[PDB]
Amino acid sequence: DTALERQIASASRSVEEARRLAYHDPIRVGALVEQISVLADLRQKEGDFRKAESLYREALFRAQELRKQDPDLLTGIYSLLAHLYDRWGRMDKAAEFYELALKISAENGLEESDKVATIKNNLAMIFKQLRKFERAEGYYCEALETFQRLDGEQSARVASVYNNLGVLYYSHMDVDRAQVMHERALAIRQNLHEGQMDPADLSQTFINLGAVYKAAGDFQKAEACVDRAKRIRAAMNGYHPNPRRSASLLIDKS
Repeated sequence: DTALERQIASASRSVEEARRLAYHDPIRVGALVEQISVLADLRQKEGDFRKAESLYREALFRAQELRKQDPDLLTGIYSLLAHLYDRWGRMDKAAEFYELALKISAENGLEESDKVATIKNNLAMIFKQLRKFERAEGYYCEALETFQRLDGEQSARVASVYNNLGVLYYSHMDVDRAQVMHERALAIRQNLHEGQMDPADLSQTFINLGAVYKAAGDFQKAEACVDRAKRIRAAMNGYHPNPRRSASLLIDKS
């Protein structure tokens, strides 16, 4: 009867439908993956990680059986398993599966793809957790260049990698390079207002700039940043005046 059980029933039917569809027409594998991602998400939320893993393995087996091999699809499926392992807390396995994704792409054309740049970013982050800074930096830079060539310099994805490098440099106390990265991220993030970027990312950049400036001994610019982040986080509640001529009806909240 619970909300999560309802979401699961719906997601299961939708997966079962995509399974049957791929029984009648074995080529429709991409759509099965999409439906699986939603159900796998829900299984993760309830902590059934083995069920989530089974779903992605099933997606993978279908992709592997295609008569025309689709490396891009396999790359994506491996990255979904990698992310699953990451949320599960199996950090080595997450790195291993992102690396498998990258190897499939490197062997076919897909070096400079959307998926690949994403994978390299996510893999770099796992390497940060593995405390392998040089490997993390390498992959972040590659993700950065690829997103630069794919999207403009002026894009959410470029600013995200800048941010991630910033935190990497900051965590290894390379304060100078952290600063450059977070400022480049700030520059981009200001120029992008609509639903192509939520304002909470902009607040993170100020927050991160704050810690960087404070580490640099510029406590002034530090507080200015921490202030502007607070202004942003406050401004996403929205002000709704209640103009009136008498008191509102009170609810006893005890």
